[PDB]
Amino acid sequence: YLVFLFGFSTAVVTLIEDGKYNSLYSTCLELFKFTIGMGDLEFTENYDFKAVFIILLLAYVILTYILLLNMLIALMGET
Amino acid sequence: KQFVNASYTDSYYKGQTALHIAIERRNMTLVTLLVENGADVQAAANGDFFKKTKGRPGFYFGELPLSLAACTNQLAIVKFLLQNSWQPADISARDSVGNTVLHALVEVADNTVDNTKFVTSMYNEILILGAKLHPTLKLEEITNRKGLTPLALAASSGKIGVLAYILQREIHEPECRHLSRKFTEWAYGPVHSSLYDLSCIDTCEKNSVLEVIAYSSSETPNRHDMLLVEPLNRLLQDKWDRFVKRIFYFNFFVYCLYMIIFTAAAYYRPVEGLPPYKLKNTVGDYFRVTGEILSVSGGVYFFFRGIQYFLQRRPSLKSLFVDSYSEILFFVQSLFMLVSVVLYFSQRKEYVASMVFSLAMGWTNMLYYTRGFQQMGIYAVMIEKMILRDLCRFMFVYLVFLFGFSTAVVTLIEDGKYNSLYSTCLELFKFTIGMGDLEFTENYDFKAVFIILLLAYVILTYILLLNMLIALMGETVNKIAQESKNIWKLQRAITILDTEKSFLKCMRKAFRSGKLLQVGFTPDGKDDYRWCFRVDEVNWTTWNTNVGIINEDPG
Amino acid sequence: KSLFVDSYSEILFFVQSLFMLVSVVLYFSQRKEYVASMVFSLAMGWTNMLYYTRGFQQMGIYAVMIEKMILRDLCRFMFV
Amino acid sequence: VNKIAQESKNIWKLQRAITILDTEKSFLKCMRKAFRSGKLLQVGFTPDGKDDYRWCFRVDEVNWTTWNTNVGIINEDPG
Amino acid sequence: IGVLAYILQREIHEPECRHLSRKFTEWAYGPVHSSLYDLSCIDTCEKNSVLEVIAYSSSETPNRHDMLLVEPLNRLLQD
Ligand SMILES: CCCCCCCC/C=C\CCCCCCCC(=O)OC[C@H](COP(=O)(O)OCC[N+](C)(C)C)OC(=O)CCCCCCC/C=C\CCCCCCCC
Ligand SMILES: CCCCCCCC/C=C\CCCCCCCC(=O)OC[C@H](COP(=O)(O)OCC[N+](C)(C)C)OC(=O)CCCCCCC/C=C\CCCCCCCC
Repeated sequence: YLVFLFGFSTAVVTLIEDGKYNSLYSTCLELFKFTIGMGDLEFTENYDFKAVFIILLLAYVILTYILLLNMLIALMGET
Repeated sequence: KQFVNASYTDSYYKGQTALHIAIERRNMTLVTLLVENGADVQAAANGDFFKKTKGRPGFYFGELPLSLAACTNQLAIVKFLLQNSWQPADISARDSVGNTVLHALVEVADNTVDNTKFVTSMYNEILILGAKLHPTLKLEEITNRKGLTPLALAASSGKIGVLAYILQREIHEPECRHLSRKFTEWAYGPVHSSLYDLSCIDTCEKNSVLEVIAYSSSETPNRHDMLLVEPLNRLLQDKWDRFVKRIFYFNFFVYCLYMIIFTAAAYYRPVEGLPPYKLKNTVGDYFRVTGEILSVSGGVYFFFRGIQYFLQRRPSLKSLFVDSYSEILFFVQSLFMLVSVVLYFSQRKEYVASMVFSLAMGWTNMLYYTRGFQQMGIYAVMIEKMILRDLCRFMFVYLVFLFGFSTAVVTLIEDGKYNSLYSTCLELFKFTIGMGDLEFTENYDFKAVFIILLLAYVILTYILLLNMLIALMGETVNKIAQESKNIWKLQRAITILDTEKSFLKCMRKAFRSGKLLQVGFTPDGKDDYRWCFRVDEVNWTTWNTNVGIINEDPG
Repeated sequence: KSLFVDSYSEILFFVQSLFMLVSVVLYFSQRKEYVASMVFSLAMGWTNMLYYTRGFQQMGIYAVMIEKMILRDLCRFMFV
Repeated sequence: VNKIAQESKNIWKLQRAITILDTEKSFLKCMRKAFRSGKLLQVGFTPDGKDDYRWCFRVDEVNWTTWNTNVGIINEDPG
Repeated sequence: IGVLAYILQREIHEPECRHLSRKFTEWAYGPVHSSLYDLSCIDTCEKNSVLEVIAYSSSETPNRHDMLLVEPLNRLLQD
């Protein structure tokens, strides 16, 4: 999960142009919020190519929230 | 002659002879009578009914009476044909496709207990008889039209039982024990040291067993299970622990450095407009240009390694998108990098989009190196299986439901911000991640219809489908432990073979074991060395047999 | 008794058609409630695509499992 | 989910059988090609000397144990 | 289900009474033999065929989901 979070957060922060969320820490926190049921999906607009932003966010959400956490529940059940 | 040798002329039964019919019916007396009157024992049944699979009906047995008798479990008839006083059968004869009796025996194997026992027993009997009659003949070294020996044919066809029998073959009969592939070097009390012949296992220059199994197509019946046969697992572990672990660790370190440099270079991209960007005179600018050069170099390297793979392995366009997922992923990342460079030098801003896609793919590609550690590798295999089955079914059904309910809701809405399909789709998707509003708009009539639609969608997706996905994931996880372990082992075998084929710089130390005498001498007085692999075993029951030991003064 | 314990797809398709026809009737009576009936019909029609999962083994068994979940677990949970 | 694998498979098979029967009963436009198998002699003749055809369905089987019984075979020159 | 399975695969090897059987052996070459299944009154009888009776049976029939597993029926439906 940490590998995936760092990769997608670096991609998103690279896409962002300027503003409050042009820092690695801020974007990392914004993306971690998705894990605890508080993700925004529209936390910033300082970019071009809104499609790239939404595609990145959706891919991260599908890979982590919908797959990894439920798989963790299943593996815990096995153990 | 011309009466006891008459044969069918129809293309379906072309080549059939009365000897074949007598052999099939399991009649020894009739076979002897026919052979006495000059029946030819080299008659070939070339009819279409005797082909392997072309046409649904048929039974392939090698087309020769000896092969027919062997494949039908008639030991007495086989022996009679081999050592008759009228016309002895040729043990080294090949059929149209070049398959001998052993090739046909491998072909008729189907991985069942009774069939496996029959085939292995008949193989052993034929080998012993051939050694007795012609001690100078190498039956197992004869290749067919495809250029495969019986061992290679068994390995490439998924005949796990025959492969297991061959690799651990032990013959304790003097004057014929040179045919064995497993030997006992010494035995002291309960512990004995065994030697496994590795000829044609890890290096044959045509097709070794390891290469054949590792690079087999996705349709091979038992590709993931064939590496569990005794010697192969230990051999692969030995190669790993001797050089491949260290080469793999170095590769992982280099990839980590490359990704760190790429991330740093992309983080500090200038924001001025319309690249290319002029080089300022500062240390930071020089570092940022160096990083961008290194990233492009890595992208080019991965692009060329993908091209080289696609050329060397030649995927059949079905193994392309059902096997080799990592090759495709790395190639696509390199493609994004190169497209980004091209856009950058055309004065386009879309190079940033391509670059961020490349960066995300590169960071997710680190999961490839989990292979090399058992627990993480099996975890990654399980992740792959989850994605391939459970997430794919769930996503299909969920997308259908989401689109249907979003179209209904947007149709109900009258005007405003949410009168677009994209906006309503996003609003309804927010419910999946725990952020649904339930009151995000009021631009409608019939509030009851709006709330009913939202509640129905919530119940159908959030409360049912996601929890059902968790349950199905639990079932799948429960059912795939051994399969995932075997797949991880095959992945590591492929890594080991690739490293061996393309060693780090120049050191070809990848040699199996010691060069030893294991049976002393062939039927001729000359002595033989075989390149054996040593395995130590401890046994307490059956305290002492110590037959056939090669060497005194153990140790 | 087989009407409401068997034949679920027949009833679902029939109810969707009923919503469509009621929508038409309301439309020609100068009523705005035709929109409500139409959106109900649209949602039912999109969810009815799950019928065609039969014809593929894995998706068909997945749909059967969904039906069983709805019939037992969701019904007890929803009551309580 | 753990307890209903076989039941779900059987229910899916019954659903597909119902679909097949419905399609047969009401074919697409006019082509009634929905005939089972070939028209063959299987026992030769009834107790009376007359011969009988039955509309049989062919299934091929491979068996290795009990190598050869070959009793009651209808037809020579197999294939 | 037991009676149905017995009837559909009935094989009588006694001469002068084997015309009563519903399963036959067309030919046998070595380990592979071809079997013929009588399909009379199975997929079309104009009164009530076995397939129609099972498919359109009421929900109270004891083994409606399991009766299609009897040997010939599954292969016939797949064909
Ligand atoms: C400049 C460069 C241009 C390139 C642009 C492309 C960039 C995108 C990045 C990568 C794309 C390439 C990588 C994909 C390779 C092919 C994968 C595939 O296609 O493999 C199909 C599988 C085949 O193997 P199999 O069937 O036997 O699997 C079971 C396996 N067994 C039974 C053997 C165990 O078949 C299946 O079923 C799986 C079918 C789908 C698999 C993918 C994931 C499905 C799961 C969830 C989808 C989530 C996103 C959906 C979209 C949502 C948006 C709102
Ligand atoms: C203009 C047109 C006008 C028409 C307007 C109507 C539109 C609405 C759309 C469709 C309605 C028709 C479709 C319903 C057909 C009857 C379904 C039913 O009724 O089947 C009752 C079942 C009987 O089969 P069974 O008992 O043997 O099931 C176990 C099965 N076995 C044991 C055999 C395996 O009996 C049960 O137990 C299940 C009892 C309830 C089943 C439904 C779902 C229950 C689960 C969750 C409810 C979630 C919503 C609750 C409301 C929340 C609002 C806040």
